[PDB]
Amino acid sequence: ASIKCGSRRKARRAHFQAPSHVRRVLMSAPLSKELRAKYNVRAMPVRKDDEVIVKRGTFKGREGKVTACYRLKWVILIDKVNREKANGSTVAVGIHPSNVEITKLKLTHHRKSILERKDRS
Amino acid sequence: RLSGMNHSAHSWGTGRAVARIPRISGGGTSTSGAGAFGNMCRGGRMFAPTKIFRRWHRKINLHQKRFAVVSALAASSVPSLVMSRGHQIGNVPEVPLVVEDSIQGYEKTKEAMAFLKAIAAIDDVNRVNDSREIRAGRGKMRNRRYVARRGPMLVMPNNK
RNA sequence: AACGUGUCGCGAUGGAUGACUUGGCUUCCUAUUUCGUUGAAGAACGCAGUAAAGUGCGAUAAGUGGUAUCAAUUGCAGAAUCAUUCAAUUACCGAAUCUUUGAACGCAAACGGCGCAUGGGAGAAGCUCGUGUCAUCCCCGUGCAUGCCAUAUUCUCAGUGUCGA
RNA sequence: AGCUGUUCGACUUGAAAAGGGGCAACAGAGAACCUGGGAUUAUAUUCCAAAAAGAAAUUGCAUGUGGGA
RNA sequence: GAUGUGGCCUGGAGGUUAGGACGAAGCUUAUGGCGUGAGCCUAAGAUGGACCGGCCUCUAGUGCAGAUCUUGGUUGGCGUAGCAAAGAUCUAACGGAGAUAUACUCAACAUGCAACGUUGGAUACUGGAGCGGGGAAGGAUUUCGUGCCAACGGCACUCGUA
RNA sequence: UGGAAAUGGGGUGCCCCCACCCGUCUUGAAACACGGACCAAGGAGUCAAACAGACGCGCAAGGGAGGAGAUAUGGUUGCCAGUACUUCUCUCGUACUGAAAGGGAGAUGCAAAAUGCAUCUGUGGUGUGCACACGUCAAAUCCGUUUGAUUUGCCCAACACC
RNA sequence: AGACCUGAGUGUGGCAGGACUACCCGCCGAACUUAAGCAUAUUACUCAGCGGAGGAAAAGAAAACAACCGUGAUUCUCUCAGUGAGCGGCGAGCGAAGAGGGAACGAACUCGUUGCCGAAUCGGGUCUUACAAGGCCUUGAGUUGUGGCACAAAUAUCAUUGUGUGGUUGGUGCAGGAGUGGCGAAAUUCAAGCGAAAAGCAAACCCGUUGCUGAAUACAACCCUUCAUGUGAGUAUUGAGCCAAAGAAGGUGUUAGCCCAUUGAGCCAUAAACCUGAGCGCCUCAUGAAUAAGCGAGUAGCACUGUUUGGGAAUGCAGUGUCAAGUUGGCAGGUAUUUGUCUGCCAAAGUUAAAUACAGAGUAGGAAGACCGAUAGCGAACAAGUAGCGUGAGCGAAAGUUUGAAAAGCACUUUGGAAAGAGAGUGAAAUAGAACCUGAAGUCGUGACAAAGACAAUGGAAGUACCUCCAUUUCAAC
Ligand SMILES: [K+]
Ligand SMILES: [K+]
Ligand SMILES: [K+]
Ligand SMILES: [Mg+2]
Ligand SMILES: [Mg+2]
Ligand SMILES: [Mg+2]
Ligand SMILES: [Mg+2]
Ligand SMILES: [Mg+2]
Ligand SMILES: [Mg+2]
Ligand SMILES: [Mg+2]
Ligand SMILES: [Mg+2]
Ligand SMILES: [Mg+2]
Ligand SMILES: [Mg+2]
Ligand SMILES: [Mg+2]
Ligand SMILES: [Mg+2]
Ligand SMILES: [Mg+2]
Ligand SMILES: [Mg+2]
Ligand SMILES: [Mg+2]
Ligand SMILES: [Mg+2]
Ligand SMILES: [Mg+2]
Ligand SMILES: [Mg+2]
Ligand SMILES: [Mg+2]
Ligand SMILES: [Mg+2]
Ligand SMILES: [Mg+2]
Ligand SMILES: [Mg+2]
Ligand SMILES: [Mg+2]
Ligand SMILES: [Mg+2]
Ligand SMILES: [Mg+2]
Ligand SMILES: [Mg+2]
Ligand SMILES: [Mg+2]
Ligand SMILES: [Mg+2]
Ligand SMILES: [Mg+2]
Ligand SMILES: [Mg+2]
Ligand SMILES: [Mg+2]
Ligand SMILES: [Mg+2]
Ligand SMILES: [Mg+2]
Ligand SMILES: [Mg+2]
Ligand SMILES: [Mg+2]
Ligand SMILES: [Mg+2]
Ligand SMILES: [Mg+2]
Ligand SMILES: [Mg+2]
Ligand SMILES: [Mg+2]
Ligand SMILES: [Mg+2]
Ligand SMILES: [Mg+2]
Ligand SMILES: [Mg+2]
Ligand SMILES: [Mg+2]
Ligand SMILES: [Mg+2]
Ligand SMILES: [Mg+2]
Ligand SMILES: [Mg+2]
Ligand SMILES: [Mg+2]
Ligand SMILES: [Mg+2]
Ligand SMILES: [Mg+2]
Ligand SMILES: [Mg+2]
Ligand SMILES: [Mg+2]
Ligand SMILES: [Mg+2]
Ligand SMILES: [Mg+2]
Ligand SMILES: [Mg+2]
Ligand SMILES: [Mg+2]
Ligand SMILES: [Mg+2]
Ligand SMILES: [Mg+2]
Ligand SMILES: [Mg+2]
Ligand SMILES: [Mg+2]
Ligand SMILES: [Mg+2]
Ligand SMILES: [Mg+2]
Ligand SMILES: [Mg+2]
Ligand SMILES: [Mg+2]
Ligand SMILES: [Mg+2]
Ligand SMILES: [Mg+2]
Ligand SMILES: [Mg+2]
Ligand SMILES: [Mg+2]
Ligand SMILES: [Mg+2]
Ligand SMILES: [Mg+2]
Ligand SMILES: [Mg+2]
Ligand SMILES: [Mg+2]
Ligand SMILES: [Mg+2]
Ligand SMILES: [Mg+2]
Ligand SMILES: [Mg+2]
Ligand SMILES: [Mg+2]
Ligand SMILES: [Mg+2]
Ligand SMILES: [Mg+2]
Ligand SMILES: [Mg+2]
Ligand SMILES: [Mg+2]
Ligand SMILES: [Mg+2]
Ligand SMILES: [Mg+2]
Ligand SMILES: [Mg+2]
Ligand SMILES: [Mg+2]
Ligand code: NA
Ligand code: NA
Ligand code: NA
Repeated sequence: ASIKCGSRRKARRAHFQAPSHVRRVLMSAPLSKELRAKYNVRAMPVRKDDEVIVKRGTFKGREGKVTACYRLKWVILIDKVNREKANGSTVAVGIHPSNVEITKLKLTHHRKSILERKDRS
Repeated sequence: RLSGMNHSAHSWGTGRAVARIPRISGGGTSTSGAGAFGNMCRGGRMFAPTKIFRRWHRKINLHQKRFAVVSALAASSVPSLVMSRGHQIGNVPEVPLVVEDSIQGYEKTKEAMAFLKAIAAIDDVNRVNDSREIRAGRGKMRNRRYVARRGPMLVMPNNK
């Protein structure tokens, strides 16, 4: 199957050497219960300008807008999720997408096509 | 077949105050003059390298194979032997446990799971579920990550 | 006394051990699966805004085109749009590009050298009315190894070969 | 200005020329430049610009003049 | 030398039964207990941070003190042998963090030593078959300026073919 | 009921007694015989085939493949390269001898036919020989017996003569 | 003059050369070694060397086995068989074949020759939508012979006419599928918050959808106060649910069916090729059915030599010499010869799929493992055939970047020329501070203590002095 298979070595290699477009599907987050009922879709790949809330980790319960999907460090950047450096400047903190939940969807013509074909009804 | 022997690696002789072992030729490298070809040398060939024409498989007499299956079946009808093997059969109605043919009509796992509770086979199933864990040792690095107990065996008349 | 000895607590030097494993080794299977003068394999130079190596690519040079896919890449920077597309990025592939070489084959070679044909190009001298044209010089393309096969709107020849006029 | 004949260069009949194509010398053979500079942080018989600091020597094409054809 | 051992130990497999973030493996020990022993187990870590124990069976690259054994590291010798051909340096000033660097006492010596580069003087050497000025082979940026002193120039450097 | 009283264990020193350096070759090593500075990790009877004996297991005058096929499986990423099923075959034995041509093994009875007849519940015979069955003695008995020896019959497995 | 024979030049259109080489085909070809020496033998018709192909190659349609009630191209497998074959200083050793059970198999075809024809043939122009298996033209080639028909799976063939076949004649264009590519499934981030109940006990099962409840008033180094500081992230536990034709093994800050990705029906798009009443139309072109003769010549044999073979008075082959038969001929029938009977087959020309190999190959993908786990496993887990070495042929490493969940990678103060130190901060943890997890042994420094002559030190056995973060026992007439 895709990535996961009978070989742990092959499955892990397929994950950590994934191309950019494969990484997008791996960096997906669940939709909120409001969005799940509206679109009949369990989860969507996170993109920029999405609104998410952290559900797992130290920043659990923090809401903000996705400012970057790094896809090389396997994290997303949220505007309200940050911390202070030694010198006093603010730097963003990366969060794995599977630890957050999408509350608002950035809707494009391409994004509607994905939601339409992923509709379970 | 070539592992540990991919060198020129001639011995130096007795005149030089070193052990008489083949040594890697050349110079300009940390491996030059190093011991070679020996099972006791770093980077050398293992003692008695393993071969693929080892006897992996076995012949068993056809009658002896049927004797074993017959003995295993007779043991499965003894409740004390089943308990001694580790199965939780303390609530099943009868041993051997025979059930009606209608289970082959089930289509949903929900129906099959309800049947296992009726004949009290779910206790042995639950024993397997609680025993699932990561395998201890190197085998988890291979494709043997999870281990569990056996549980009940359901025998059907055919492949349906 | 001092050196020195022994034990314990704590440090240093030194990188074993355990856990970890995108690597190796071994076995098995599936195919409209087998390179090159239509210039291969190999070798050499070069190419990024920033770029030594490596990777990818060839003066269209970390890539052009086309299909999908749908918002990145990312050290920094830059970037029309925030994206049906025409410019994100990945994946794949039909269209292209593909420097010097190398069987290397115009002749050579510790020479980025020197030819013969035939097409071009640039030409501030000269002639012509800054425009034309252009000698010498210079630049670029194509052909030009040897052997063999076939062939010639039935091409040009040689022989005190055999004839026939 | 034409005609005949004629000299010499360009375009289209065939004397005589035996012995294929190339490499091998940065000390042999060959080879038209040499002074001055205030011209550099580092190159120079290699750079210097109209008073070339300047003075030459040599090839390849041409034009005009002089003289032959 | 033979044989036996519900004899010990190690990496994996089929079973079974357990443990671990209230801390797995590994490691440490004047931590004791058990066993004739191989070893097993507990305690503590002011260690560690994620796996793993017992028992039955199966299996194998399964147990080290020495092979002038292999590889890595360490080590007494030892601040020891030495760093002695090519004669040689001295002085002031400038530069430099490299100084004239100080509890008390205390005028300076007896409490910051020794070492650098440049320039000017002094002294000396090479002595034209030269530590002179140019080339071939070989090397290929060592050339030049500025900056710099972690490593390197077996002493040193503020200097350098670093 | 305590920074405790005991006993055991552990650590260090001391006293009196003992006490040649390990591994190796060798008749003989503490040797003026060789290998031996320290530690870590690595390091050497293995896999395959033929035969034999012991032991385990199945079947037995028969045992067993192998190759292959069939279908549960024409299925499933995988489990499933396993398991289940089959063979007028092949092989090792039930028979051995001879260089070969070629022959090829029961007993009893009756009898002596250069292929003799009859019968088929039968160790070819003899000696020594477990158990068992008839007794017969001895000792001891809790008086039920046991525990030794021996006679006779049959003698199993074996051994020895034929 | 010219021809045609032989041989040249040039133009036009093409092909060869090199790479790869695991397996395969042809040649060439050792020795170490074994024989307890060694020469025949063996290693071995092997390594090295030189050539040549392909997805396989080679072999292949009987001049074959057999001796039977007969089998029937080739290849491969079990077996025949380590052989009562055979070869062999008959030593060491070596060593097959037929039959039988199977795999595969639509498996068969072409030329030469002989008869009967005879340029009906081939190229090259040109036209038909066409370098047509077509028409027309063509001296160009070919009569020193290209093609046609018939030769045991056979028994006429050649015109006619109707019957109807070829999707492998060539044009033209029309479907479905397979194959590829993309897309495409469920269910808790549910409830309980923190050093100590986000823990347990009611001892098969049930009771239990219930009852019961804290020996952590914790611990932080001689102990006694007092004052501070300390618990990262819930894939853990407990309780309550849910999905499963999906429990499948990857990811995510601890161990996840329900956080993410996967795991299925199905949908969409397609150069050619492939499969489908030899898929289905049209034009064109092809095409089926209702008397004698021969059969492969420096070849086969034979002789000598050499080699190879289990092949032994010679199993194949090579060189030279010599060299047939075809008037019941020839070859084989595993002891040489000469006879005569029998059996099988018909050499000296060619093509051919599968079953088989891939023993150091490649392309595009996949599936795995009782394997190794950074001195192991490929030399290479990493800018590895790299750095480096050698004139060269060649030789050839060491190296896990494994900090942390996240860089949050130590601002700022102070001493120092700097390197750094001392503080202060981040972080659950800097003794996690950048070749940064764990951090052993050996060696060394330091503080404390034990002592100790010179008996080298270590060791054994018994005591003793002092210590002991060790264990166990006892603490009332016990
Ligand atoms: K014992
Ligand atoms: K060493
Ligand atoms: K041979
Ligand atoms: Mg889903
Ligand atoms: Mg190795
Ligand atoms: Mg568990
Ligand atoms: Mg382990
Ligand atoms: Mg090229
Ligand atoms: Mg050339
Ligand atoms: Mg050439
Ligand atoms: Mg003539
Ligand atoms: Mg020359
Ligand atoms: Mg020279
Ligand atoms: Mg000269
Ligand atoms: Mg010159
Ligand atoms: Mg100079
Ligand atoms: Mg192992
Ligand atoms: Mg276990
Ligand atoms: Mg201690
Ligand atoms: Mg100790
Ligand atoms: Mg154990
Ligand atoms: Mg070993
Ligand atoms: Mg060791
Ligand atoms: Mg040694
Ligand atoms: Mg020292
Ligand atoms: Mg000294
Ligand atoms: Mg000296
Ligand atoms: Mg001197
Ligand atoms: Mg001076
Ligand atoms: Mg002073
Ligand atoms: Mg001073
Ligand atoms: Mg002098
Ligand atoms: Mg002198
Ligand atoms: Mg002089
Ligand atoms: Mg000189
Ligand atoms: Mg310099
Ligand atoms: Mg120095
Ligand atoms: Mg004594
Ligand atoms: Mg000796
Ligand atoms: Mg002696
Ligand atoms: Mg000794
Ligand atoms: Mg002596
Ligand atoms: Mg000796
Ligand atoms: Mg079988
Ligand atoms: Mg017998
Ligand atoms: Mg016989
Ligand atoms: Mg050998
Ligand atoms: Mg020998
Ligand atoms: Mg010998
Ligand atoms: Mg010898
Ligand atoms: Mg070879
Ligand atoms: Mg094939
Ligand atoms: Mg072939
Ligand atoms: Mg046959
Ligand atoms: Mg046999
Ligand atoms: Mg042989
Ligand atoms: Mg057969
Ligand atoms: Mg066969
Ligand atoms: Mg035509
Ligand atoms: Mg013919
Ligand atoms: Mg959560
Ligand atoms: Mg919750
Ligand atoms: Mg908790
Ligand atoms: Mg927590
Ligand atoms: Mg998650
Ligand atoms: Mg998981
Ligand atoms: Mg699917
Ligand atoms: Mg049809
Ligand atoms: Mg013939
Ligand atoms: Mg002949
Ligand atoms: Mg031979
Ligand atoms: Mg012979
Ligand atoms: Mg011969
Ligand atoms: Mg052939
Ligand atoms: Mg498997
Ligand atoms: Mg290492
Ligand atoms: Mg390695
Ligand atoms: Mg290595
Ligand atoms: Mg803090
Ligand atoms: Mg630590
Ligand atoms: Mg740490
Ligand atoms: Mg560390
Ligand atoms: Mg240490
Ligand atoms: Mg100490
Ligand atoms: Mg002593
Ligand atoms: Mg004592
Ligand atoms: Na000195
Ligand atoms: Na057609
Ligand atoms: Na199609």
